[PDB]
Amino acid sequence: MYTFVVRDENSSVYAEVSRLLLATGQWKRLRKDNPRFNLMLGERNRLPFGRLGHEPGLVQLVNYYRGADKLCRKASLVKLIKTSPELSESCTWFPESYVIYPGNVWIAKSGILISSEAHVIQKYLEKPLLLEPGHRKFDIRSWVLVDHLYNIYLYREGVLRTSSEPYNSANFQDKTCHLTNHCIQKNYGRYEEGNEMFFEEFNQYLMDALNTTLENSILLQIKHIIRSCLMCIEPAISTKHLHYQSFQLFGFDFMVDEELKVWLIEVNGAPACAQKLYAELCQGIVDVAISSVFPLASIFIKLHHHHHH
Amino acid sequence: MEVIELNKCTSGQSFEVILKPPDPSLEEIQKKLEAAEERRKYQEAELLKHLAE
Amino acid sequence: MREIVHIQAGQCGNQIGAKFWEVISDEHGIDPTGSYHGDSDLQLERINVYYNEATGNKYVPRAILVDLEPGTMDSVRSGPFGQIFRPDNFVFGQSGAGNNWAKGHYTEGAELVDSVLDVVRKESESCDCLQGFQLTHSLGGGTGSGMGTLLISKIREEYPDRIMNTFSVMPSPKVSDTVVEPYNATLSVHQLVENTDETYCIDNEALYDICFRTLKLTTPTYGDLNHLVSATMSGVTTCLRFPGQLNADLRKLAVNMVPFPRLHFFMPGFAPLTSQYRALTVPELTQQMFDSKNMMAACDPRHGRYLTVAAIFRGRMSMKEVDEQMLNVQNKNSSYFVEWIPNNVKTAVCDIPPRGLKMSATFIGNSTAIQELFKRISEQFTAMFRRKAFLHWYTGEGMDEMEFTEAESNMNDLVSEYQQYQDA
Amino acid sequence: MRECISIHVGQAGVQIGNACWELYCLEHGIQPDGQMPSDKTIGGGDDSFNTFFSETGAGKHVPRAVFVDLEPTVIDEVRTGTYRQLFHPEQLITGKEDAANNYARGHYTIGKEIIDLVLDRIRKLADQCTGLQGFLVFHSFGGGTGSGFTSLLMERLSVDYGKKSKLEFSIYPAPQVSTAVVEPYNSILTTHTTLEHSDCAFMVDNEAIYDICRRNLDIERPTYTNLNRLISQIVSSITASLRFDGALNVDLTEFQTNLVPYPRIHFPLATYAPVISAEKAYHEQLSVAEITNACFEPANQMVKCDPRHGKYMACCLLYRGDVVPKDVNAAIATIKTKRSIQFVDWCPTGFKVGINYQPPTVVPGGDLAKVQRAVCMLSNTTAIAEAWARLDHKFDLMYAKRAFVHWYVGEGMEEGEFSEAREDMAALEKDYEEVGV
Ligand SMILES: CC(C)(C)c1nc[nH]c1/C=c1\[nH]c(=O)/c(=C/c2cccc(C(=O)c3ccccc3)c2)[nH]c1=O
Ligand SMILES: Nc1nc2c(ncn2[C@@H]2O[C@H](COP(=O)(O)OP(=O)(O)OP(=O)(O)O)[C@@H](O)[C@H]2O)c(=O)[nH]1
Ligand SMILES: Nc1ncnc2c1ncn2[C@@H]1O[C@H](COP(=O)(O)OP(=O)(O)CP(=O)(O)O)[C@@H](O)[C@H]1O
Ligand SMILES: Nc1nc2c(ncn2[C@@H]2O[C@H](COP(=O)(O)OP(=O)(O)O)[C@@H](O)[C@H]2O)c(=O)[nH]1
Ligand SMILES: [Ca+2]
Ligand SMILES: [Ca+2]
Ligand SMILES: [Mg+2]
Ligand SMILES: [Mg+2]
Repeated sequence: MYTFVVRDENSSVYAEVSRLLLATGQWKRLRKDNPRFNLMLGERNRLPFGRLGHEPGLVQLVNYYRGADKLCRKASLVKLIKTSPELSESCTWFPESYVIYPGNVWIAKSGILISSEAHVIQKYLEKPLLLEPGHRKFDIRSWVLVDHLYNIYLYREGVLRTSSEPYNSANFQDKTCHLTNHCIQKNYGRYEEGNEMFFEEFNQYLMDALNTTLENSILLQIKHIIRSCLMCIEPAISTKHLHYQSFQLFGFDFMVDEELKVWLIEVNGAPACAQKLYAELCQGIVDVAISSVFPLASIFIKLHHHHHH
Repeated sequence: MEVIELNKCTSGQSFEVILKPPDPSLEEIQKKLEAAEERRKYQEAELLKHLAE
Repeated sequence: MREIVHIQAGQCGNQIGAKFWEVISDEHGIDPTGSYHGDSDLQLERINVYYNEATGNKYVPRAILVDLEPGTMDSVRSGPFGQIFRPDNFVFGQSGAGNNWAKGHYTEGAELVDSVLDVVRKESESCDCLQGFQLTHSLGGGTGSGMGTLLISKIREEYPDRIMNTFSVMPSPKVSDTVVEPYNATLSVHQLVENTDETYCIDNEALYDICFRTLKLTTPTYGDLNHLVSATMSGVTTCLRFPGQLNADLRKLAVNMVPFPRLHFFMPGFAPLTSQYRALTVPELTQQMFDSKNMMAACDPRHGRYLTVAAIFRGRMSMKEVDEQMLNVQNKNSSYFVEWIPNNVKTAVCDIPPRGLKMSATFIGNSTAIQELFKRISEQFTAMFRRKAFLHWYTGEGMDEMEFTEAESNMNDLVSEYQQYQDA
Repeated sequence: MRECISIHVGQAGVQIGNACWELYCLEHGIQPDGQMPSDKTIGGGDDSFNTFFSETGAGKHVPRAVFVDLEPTVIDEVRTGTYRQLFHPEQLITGKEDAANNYARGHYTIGKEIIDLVLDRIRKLADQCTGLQGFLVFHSFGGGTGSGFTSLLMERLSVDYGKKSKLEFSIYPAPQVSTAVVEPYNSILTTHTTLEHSDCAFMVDNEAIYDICRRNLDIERPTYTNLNRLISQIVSSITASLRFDGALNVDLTEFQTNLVPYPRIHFPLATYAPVISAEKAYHEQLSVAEITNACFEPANQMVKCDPRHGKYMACCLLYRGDVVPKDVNAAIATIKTKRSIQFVDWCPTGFKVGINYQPPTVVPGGDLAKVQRAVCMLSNTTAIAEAWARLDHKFDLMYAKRAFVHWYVGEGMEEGEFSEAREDMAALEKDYEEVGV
């Protein structure tokens, strides 16, 4: 009988983990401020990492990596990339970005501005890959689970969060064709349900239209970016040898251009899953992150590469 | 990485290495020790007054 | 702070009180005539806490024996360890108290109280550093209840800075001498709420049930009940009677057990309960001492929440295994331990075991579930008081109905106060 | 030279004093009776060890030590123990009745009846000094004496000796070896009242020492003897520059200059490597690189916290044994590129190194093995504020319900002193956040 606490009520992901844990008979939930927990499913802001790992006779685990915000806020992500030699200014998979405090097209963000006149100012991808029939933009979301040992587990199911409106070079003010978010769309669901193209269909399209695969044309670059990003920050956030342990689910957002090159847009620290995939992912978080640390009575692909030089 | 101000001797040595540059009075204490003794003595009086009733 | 003064009042007080001096005198290697015949120096190292040293190297208990009739005090002097007590400390009246609080507190006991206090002063005088007073009595009779609480009030007047602890045996219809016990107990509880630092609520209901249900004794005597009481009195005095690197007196223990001044009524327990060959394992002691069935106050700890817990393990065992087991019950039943007193369960181990058990555990629980005890006595009270039944015995000795109404109100306030922190 | 008076208050202070003075005697070759053969100037001197020891005409070397406890039993063991001849009876001061884990009882009630005696016994030592530096104060945050009486002493020492420095060695409370439930109250109260009177304070969380003893010494259930012998190694490391020839941390003022730029933030983290079991049959000796690297592992720190998420205002490496400057620089060079060592903008990113060639001395029949080389890193990092956050949280939980408060008020203290003291701590936590984020 292991114990947990739940300090983020909004979290759609860890609501399902809370439910899946309870429905085994071996995880009892406690009150939000009870200190005698094995597992903390914690808040987004000001999670008290200083209080973890100081309760004698309790192995304590939390579902956030302290320091991982340096990958997840846009301002600090840009600064991490320009400052770490393992990524560098000459980083082939990150758009050219600059920090100024509150083809020559850019995008401003942290209210989104796409222009040449005018937070972070980032190079806009003027010629993206466009799905057909539709002539329309998309972004790819990959879910990545980093466990207590710093194994980097990529979930096999990602999703293309599609635009329904044809892409337009001259008309920038119309946001529905340039910005590919789920909320901004809700032609909402003309080509696929809820503007979501899953990996089986998108592989098939690449095969049919371009005579290639998702694995070769795109996913190899995604696996390279995820691994390069997380191994960069490993020394700053790793909980190996530490008095408490951390795991975390990340949401990596990608853009594939016309020549089949993948670009990193943003990393997300408290990501939500797509409706269909909750049951499988949230079970996967329990098996690999939680049950590995607290044993009871593969959907992921492990990112490891040791090239010698 | 500059190794400055090296000083040596027979039992050891020391140096610096730079990787990169950039009260109340005796009155008030004796006063508030005694103010706590007033409250201590008033509380004891309230008890001995209660026990007298 | 080494010396404790012991006072035992009335029939019950002197009966369990005698059993205390029997058990600990064996534990310290003192024989029925007061002479030391032990072997370990640990038996004499803090012998001054409960014994004075006399000429010829005799040890004399720092004990005062109070009653309003001679019967029971004659029985103590005739009993096995009766000769060890200082004769001057036998202070007794003649007319008895007839199970009447008023007689004990206001008339008969008033006449005897000052001579008991002269003996208390006599013992307190020749005390290098007096840490406090301990008292044994019942709350259901007349002397131990009425006079014992009068003494407690007087002792507090003359020694207002010393710690006052009681073992207070609570009445129950299951083991009942007279119908007026709830009256006597209610009047006494109000005294204890005001004038003691710790009260160990020995409930005769619970002691009977342990003897009947869990010990298979069909017809339990007071000896069978008192056997369970003596094991617990030995248990709670272990950490003052011996070392082992624990630097605590009654005040220090009191400071750590009592978060609110009126809420100092503890729920004692003991493991194993006896009347054996296989020594218990540390997990068994731990689960038994936290089990409702082993509680000496007939309350269900699941009906309340623990403010603090203390537990004192006796015998040669692993301190690692103890820490682990104590942390196991806390971390697997954490709802019943208040989250607003961090680390409220504390533990000690003593190498010397008691006579007959290879290892034991005494449980001291300050739980809000003790309100059930006070609710039960309050219901028994009101059942009679609403018809003013049996009051003439008390109004005859000068008491007003007002004083009953007040005492009723003070005990229901105590109950409300416990209910407050059970929901906080 | 300039003299240093050590003051040991309460049980924790006294028993840690014992351990340190036992160790200091082995390090300087001073014996239980107090004779020091290697000392040739009989009856006096201005050697480095004389900062901690005075001398008599008969050749006795006597600690500049005062032991204070509100009850006799712990200091009684110093009067009858192996080092009984070492101390003059006037240095060992005891009351009859303790503070019962009550700050208010130690500060106000029982403090008042003994403070003037202690200051007098302190003045008897300060008058044997040609040039007093100041005071090393040893105590617990959790005890009533350790917390309560210490804060009163520290108030008075500022009045009577305003020109002098005051260093604390403070035992931060750990539930795993404490039977006191009210330590969060005592710790905040004494931290609040001692803060302006202490120039530099070294906190030692009993939790960390306890797990170092479990993990690295293979001790199943560590006693105070286990913990204290380890604590005194760390303390010796820290005080060695005051007792031996050298040029780093030569006086008490230099600890404040080197480690404490921002006066309120005067709690440096101590990290110590290597801790190795004497029962361990085969031990491969660790290098300058390996033990310097171990100074950035949380598992070797005196307080568990994460320096990575925080910023440094100062860092000092104190090595004992076979170490030379270039091995240290090579070790620091490797470590800068691997680990996350971020300094505050206004401070230089750098390390003050102190080496003493004498390897750590170990107490005979102790738990620690002899080692060729050891290090104690002293870093002023904002990460140590984690310990304040934990302590303040516990305080808030209890104090919200007024739990145990009546014991403090009953000894003369006012309820307002709780929230006043807690607000100082609230500001302290805020001061650490400004500096470190
Ligand atoms: C487990 C440990 C040591 C860490 C710990 N942590 C918190 N608490 C503890 C333990 C105790 N705490 C007490 O406050 C205590 C009070 C005590 C002691 C002796 C006697 C009588 C007493 O009323 C009496 C009266 C008449 C006849 C016989 C007995 C009370 N005993 C304990 O064993
Ligand atoms: N490291 C260490 N901690 C100790 C020692 N003795 C006590 N403690 C700790 O100190 C705290 C209790 O305070 P004490 O020093 O015993 O109390 P005191 O200062 O003697 O004051 P009172 O007993 O309240 O009069 C707890 O956190 C204990 O774990 C010791 O020898 N070493
Ligand atoms: N440099 C660029 N080139 C092309 N499109 C871009 C871009 N930067 C942002 N976008 C588009 O804007 C959309 C939203 O911007 P961005 O991903 O930076 O913030 P966001 O917060 O909306 C993602 P999430 O909420 O899923 O973490 C993306 O889906 C992407 O299609
Ligand atoms: N456990 C226990 N309870 C007793 C004993 N003697 C009496 N009682 C209880 O105490 C109450 C009677 O009080 P008693 O001590 O005889 O009266 P007193 O002599 O006038 O103080 C009743 O509730 C009895 O159940 C005893 O030896 N053991
Ligand atoms: Ca008469
Ligand atoms: Ca000399
Ligand atoms: Mg009777
Ligand atoms: Mg003490």
